[PDB]
Amino acid sequence: AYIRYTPSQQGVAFNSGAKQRVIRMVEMQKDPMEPPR
Amino acid sequence: SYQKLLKYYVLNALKHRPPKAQKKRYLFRSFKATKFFQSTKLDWVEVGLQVCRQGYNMLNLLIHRKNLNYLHLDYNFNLKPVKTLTTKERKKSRFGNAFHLCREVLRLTKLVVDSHVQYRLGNVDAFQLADGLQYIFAHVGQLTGMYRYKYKLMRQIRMCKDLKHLIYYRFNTGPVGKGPGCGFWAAGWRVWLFFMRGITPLLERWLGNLLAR
Amino acid sequence: GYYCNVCDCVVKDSINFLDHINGKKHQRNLGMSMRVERSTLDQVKKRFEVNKKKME
Amino acid sequence: WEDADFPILCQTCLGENPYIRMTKEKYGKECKICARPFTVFRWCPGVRMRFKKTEVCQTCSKLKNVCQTCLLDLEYGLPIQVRDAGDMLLKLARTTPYYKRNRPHICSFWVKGECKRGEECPYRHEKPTDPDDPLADQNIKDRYYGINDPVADKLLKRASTM
Amino acid sequence: MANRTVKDAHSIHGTNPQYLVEKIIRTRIYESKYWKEECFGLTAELVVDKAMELRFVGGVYGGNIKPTPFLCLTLKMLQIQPEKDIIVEFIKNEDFKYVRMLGALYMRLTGTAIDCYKYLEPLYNDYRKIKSQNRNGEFELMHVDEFIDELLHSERVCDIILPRLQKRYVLEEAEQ
RNA sequence: GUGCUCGCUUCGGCAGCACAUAUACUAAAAUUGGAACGAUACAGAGGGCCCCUGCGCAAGGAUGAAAUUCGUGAAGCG
RNA sequence: CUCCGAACGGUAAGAGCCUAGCAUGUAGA
Ligand SMILES: O=P(O)(O)O[C@H]1[C@H](OP(=O)(O)O)[C@H](OP(=O)(O)O)[C@H](OP(=O)(O)O)[C@@H](OP(=O)(O)O)[C@H]1OP(=O)(O)O
Repeated sequence: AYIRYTPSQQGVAFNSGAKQRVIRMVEMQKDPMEPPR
Repeated sequence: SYQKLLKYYVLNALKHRPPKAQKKRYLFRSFKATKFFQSTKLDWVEVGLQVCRQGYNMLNLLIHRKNLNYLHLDYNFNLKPVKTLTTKERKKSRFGNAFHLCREVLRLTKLVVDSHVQYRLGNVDAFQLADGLQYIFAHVGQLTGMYRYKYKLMRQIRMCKDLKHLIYYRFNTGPVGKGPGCGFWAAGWRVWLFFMRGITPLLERWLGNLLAR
Repeated sequence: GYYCNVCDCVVKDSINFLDHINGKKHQRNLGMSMRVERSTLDQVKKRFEVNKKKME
Repeated sequence: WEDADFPILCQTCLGENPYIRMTKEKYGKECKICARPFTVFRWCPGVRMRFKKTEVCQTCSKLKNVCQTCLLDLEYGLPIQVRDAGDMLLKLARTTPYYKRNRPHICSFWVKGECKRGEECPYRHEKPTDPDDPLADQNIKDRYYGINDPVADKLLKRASTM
Repeated sequence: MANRTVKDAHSIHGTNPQYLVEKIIRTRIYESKYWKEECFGLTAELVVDKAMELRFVGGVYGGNIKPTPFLCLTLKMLQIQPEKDIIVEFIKNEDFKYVRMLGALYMRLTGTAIDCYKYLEPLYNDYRKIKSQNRNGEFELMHVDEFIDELLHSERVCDIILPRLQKRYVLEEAEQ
């Protein structure tokens, strides 16, 4: 006014060794010159 | 004039309660920490012309987005028409609230910057420069379009009026008694600096409210 | 007043009709006439030939 | 109006790399098919991939059983039209999902003729596939709903030829 | 359509490709009798034909701002944005006068100050007459020196505002 | 790229050591389609929601969507 | 005896014809 996620969907041979697929999650910088989009 | 100056001084003396609060809130210190700001060293006249061009391009794109191809800001921050539209266009150009005041402020800023650009570009370059700044603050009293958006401005303009006779009757004494004394902006520019520092947040709020729409 | 047979429209003011065929979407549909700048030699032939036709 | 924690993504949309790097953005980009603010996060599926993002929002995709950025499926890998009209899907699907989706789309400066970036084009230097087949012409909203797919009829007739 | 040049134009650094003239004056240039004809397209060649057939050199006339065909043709060539070779060809033409006048005026509006002195200086020798339209409609015959002098030294010799050429002393101290 | 091995060993080289460890709304691009209360011709006025000007949830203008009598069923009492 | 103000409360509403500065950058085969 990191994350570890087991892909329980498809893991057989996608991504050879589709073991648990860890990732990195950052946030993107918001410039303070942008009106309401 | 002396009475008005003493009046402002005393009324400032009363409303002076010890300021201690806000936990040291700073601006333009977190902006430099993000990737949306970069520091450099550039001459003052260059920064002034840059700010003037940036403000003009910001207002021009506001007018462009607003689907008004029949108006033009004229590069001296004086909004001028094109074809005299009067079917329903004149009802779509009744700003009067913040566009007016932002226009006045940027007109004053670009005018000071142009007065200083003429110096480096071959103006009189003598005391004439200070005389120019003096009569520029005088015209900000009168010539500028400040009156409309806010009327309380007249108060400080009255100071800028009274303050005038604080200098000329101390400057135009002795041999120099008639001609236009150039004087200083030691008190005028001071007043307008305190003024703009005080009204930064109002225009921040108004720009936010208007950009929301 | 003025009459456009391509659009079959009646143009009233002379200026109103002048500002249709020059910009008509239907007339433009009869061919894109975006004029590209000719070569530097192309602008010389028009200058030379006119010097020999108008004057001479 | 719609924040989350982790995206409901595919197994091919994530990429052929066990460690990728996401970048959450609270309230970005306005969901394609319901027009609602949601939480856009992009990543790089692999080396020389397309820097894939997130289109279709959490409730948009969770309700209709579909991934947040390709609208195929989390369970099978078929479109949302084949998996509705049509079981047959299990022999129709595929394992080892081709990474021909995660690749850069065609450099238009090359199609015009002067791609100035040379060998350094981060886009892709192939010939623009001919326009004529309706697999040049699908969109998002007709895809996401069952109504009118260019793909789903062409794969649904693969289901009764042979 | 009078928005873009053809499809892409090297924007003059001053204001914009088409906006080197004031917005009011260009907006007036469009809606006009002389614009209604010849606006169908004029890329490189027909411009020469339209230029040699207009023996006026002026800007605005009448209470209602009425553009001369000289001024409207300057704006038309400005929208066309011809290459520098064609402009040097117009600047080198001695037979047709007002063509050379337009070439000089355009090279002044769009061009480098070094190039301005390099191409407009040798146009400071012709002692011939040139007709012009005053603001009240009445014409006047002046010298070509007056034109190029107001163009290179003075500001707004016509209705157009000039893009602030340097003083010649700075360039004489730094360059040729 | 930079500094060093009492290195193979010259001041040509080879081998090793150490510092430096992942940017990129990727593309200068590619098509796709739209709107003035704008001039011009014509006659010349009997409760809230959707918009616009707008800084104030200041202010100012507009088209579009209540009760009587009788029969029946059930609970419960002598 | 030099202190000088701006916006709204304002331009009837209309059927036929016509012209245009602006905007997306993607999913997928
Ligand atoms: O005419 P006066 O009542 O005697 O006062 C004038 C007048 O100041 P004010 O009208 O505001 O009181 C001038 O300003 P202008 O309004 O005429 O522009 C000012 O000159 P500055 O603009 O430089 O301030 C200066 O007059 P001068 O030109 O002689 O310096 C001044 O006082 P004096 O006339 O007594 O000097």
